[PDB]
Amino acid sequence: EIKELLKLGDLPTSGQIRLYDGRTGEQFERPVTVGYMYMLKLNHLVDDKM
Amino acid sequence: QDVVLGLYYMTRDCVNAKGEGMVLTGPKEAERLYRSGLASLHARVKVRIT
Amino acid sequence: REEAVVWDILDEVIREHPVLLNRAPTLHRLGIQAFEPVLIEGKAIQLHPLV
Amino acid sequence: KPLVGTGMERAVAVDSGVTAVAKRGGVVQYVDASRIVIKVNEDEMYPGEAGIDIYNLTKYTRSNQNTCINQMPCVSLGEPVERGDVLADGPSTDLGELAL
Amino acid sequence: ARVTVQDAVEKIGNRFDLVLVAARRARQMQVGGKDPLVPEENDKTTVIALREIEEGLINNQILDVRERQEQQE
Amino acid sequence: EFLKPRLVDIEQVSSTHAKVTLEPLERGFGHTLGNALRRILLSSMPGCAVTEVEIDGVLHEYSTKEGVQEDILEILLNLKGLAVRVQGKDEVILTLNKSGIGPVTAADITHDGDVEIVKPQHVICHLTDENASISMRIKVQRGRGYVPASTRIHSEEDERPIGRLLVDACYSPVERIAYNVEAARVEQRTDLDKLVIEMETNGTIDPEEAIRRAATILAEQLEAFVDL
Amino acid sequence: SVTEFLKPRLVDIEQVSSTHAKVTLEPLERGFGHTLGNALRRILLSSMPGCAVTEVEIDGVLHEYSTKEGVQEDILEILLNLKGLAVRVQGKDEVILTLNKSGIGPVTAADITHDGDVEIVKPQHVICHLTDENASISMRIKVQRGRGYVPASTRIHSEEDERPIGRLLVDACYSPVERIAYNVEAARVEQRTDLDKLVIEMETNGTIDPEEAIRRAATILAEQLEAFV
Repeated sequence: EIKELLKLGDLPTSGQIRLYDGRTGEQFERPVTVGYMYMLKLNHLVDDKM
Repeated sequence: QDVVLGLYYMTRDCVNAKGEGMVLTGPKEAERLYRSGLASLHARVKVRIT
Repeated sequence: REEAVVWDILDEVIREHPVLLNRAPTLHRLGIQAFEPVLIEGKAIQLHPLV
Repeated sequence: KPLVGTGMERAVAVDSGVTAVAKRGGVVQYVDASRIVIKVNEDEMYPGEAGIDIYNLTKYTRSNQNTCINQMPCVSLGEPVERGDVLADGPSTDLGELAL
Repeated sequence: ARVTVQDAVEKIGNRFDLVLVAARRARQMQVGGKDPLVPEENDKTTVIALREIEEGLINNQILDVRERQEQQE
Repeated sequence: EFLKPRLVDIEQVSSTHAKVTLEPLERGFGHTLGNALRRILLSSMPGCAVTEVEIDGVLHEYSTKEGVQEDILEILLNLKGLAVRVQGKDEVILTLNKSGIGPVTAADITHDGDVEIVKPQHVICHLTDENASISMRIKVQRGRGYVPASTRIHSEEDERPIGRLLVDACYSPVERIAYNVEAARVEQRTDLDKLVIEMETNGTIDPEEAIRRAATILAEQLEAFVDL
Repeated sequence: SVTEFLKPRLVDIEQVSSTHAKVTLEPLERGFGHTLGNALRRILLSSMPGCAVTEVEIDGVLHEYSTKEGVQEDILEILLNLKGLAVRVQGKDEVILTLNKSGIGPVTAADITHDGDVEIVKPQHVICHLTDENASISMRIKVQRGRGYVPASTRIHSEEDERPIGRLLVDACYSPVERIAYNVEAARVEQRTDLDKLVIEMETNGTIDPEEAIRRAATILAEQLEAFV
């Protein structure tokens, strides 16, 4: 079902894209995984720990 | 972990990559070929090493 | 007040002065090592990856 | 909101209390970052005691872990609302979904 | 500049006598005058002690000798 | 004996983003200049983002001015995302005044000649009462990069009145850059390339002017390697 | 205050012997370390006008998988040794050279004919070793002025004719440089800290020293940009 949904979008089936390095501008070998992951902050903050 | 992966990837060999079996005159221009992008990072090659 | 002379003073009093880093459940005698400091922005101790 | 949830956000955020679940479905008369004033539909009202509903939101105040508990009106003026429905986003609620 | 003390240990076989000799010499430099015997690169007295040790021109023998000499003087 | 590129066109595909084109290039300078210009253009461009905001009847950036359906803080963010162009001075004080039910577009700001708003559909806040009114003074200035309020807040000791809310500056017009090198077309000769840049924008900076200022910056930097 | 950057103040030029130089610049604006490092790296390493050996034809060799007695090296090893040779050429565009020599003992670069304008940089170099009275070496080496790095990638069949048997090909390395590897390390001004410090480290085969190496690279790129500004 995920493959089918991606393919509804215009995105590659494997879910892996080619990416270009920001510094040297030359391609990466071996396409990598991108996507949107839902991330969280945690109340363990450096300025309350230091 | 990251470095051992980087090495295990940097020192290996697939069968038919770019620059297969062309002779090189030393580690310096080995690096120079890989950086210019005329030979995949790992294709087997005869080099003069000292 | 942190007037801008103390930072040069502090560089000179750090230059060659080891400090001991420790990690909480210390087990074997590598649980305490020394390092020379290098002043950083931010608020996190940076640690070489081979340690 | 989280792109990829498990549907339980609705129940959690509605029944956690942080939001202001409207009681008698009506038509929103007045929105304002402090309070929300709802007109009640007619057939959902008592003979006397007629009036209208008022929800006093709770603006920036203190939690027990020092994070800032807060509420924001999500419905815009002149808009139907039905019984058992959200009006105010609490802390970490997006349109009545648990968005941490 | 100093990173490893291995040469110092090579010229003082103990690696603890290293600590003792070096500290004694460093006090000589820091408390009572006695300019170093190596061109200091603004390294501190501690590194200068370990460095003179690496030059093989300080060890417990020389320290005892020169202390006795000056004290007679 | 190399060749030198030019600006063969500046295709304005929309109001925000365009597509400049360079031609011709040598084998390799495609990627070289492409990456160099991308990196410059993202880093260093003069913007005009808002810096200080002062609503008339608000003490600090956490209260709720009566009559408007958004916290002063959310109004303040919606300002932080404003897009405006100034020409003469390095700083200006725009003024907003509004009263009555209805939205508050950005176009309601007074339109001083040296200031050009660039998106009159941009919404700051919604008023939600007949006789409710807001009025604010918004200080907008030039800049470069990203400058948080926590830095400027230690940049001047002379007292600041209680009431000047400080937004974070975002002095940067470009938003997304990409480039493709592809097959060129020149006099009976292959092995020349064409670089195609593509730059999203707030709308403030012309594409040609952007690419030209980036080239200028990089030439100024290289004026130090060429001499040793 | 808006078009007013920093420019590298101190310029170390600390050099190991005569080709392994090491340059440090600081401070560069936050994020020019990599842009200049990469620009000069790619330019120096892919496009630098140079002069190098291209093809070689031995007197009595028809193919790589052959040999010639007296020579303790092989065809392959001498082809490497001739990659390593480093020639500079005056106003000649391309030029052929001859390398006749016999005698029991090594053959060095100085044994090459000099041919007027063409100049060698390491008369001390080594090509092959001979050990037999009657054995000799007779190759027609060929140098050409080029603009990059050219392997022998599929060229025995590229040319639309058959080149005569004996045309051994050599991977041409035109550009002078042999190694460039920038780095980036945090440098600080009396207030800021997030700045950059470039450390170029570079060797050249000998025809020209690191200085004119970097100067020419900067000049090439400066002209390509002179187009716009």
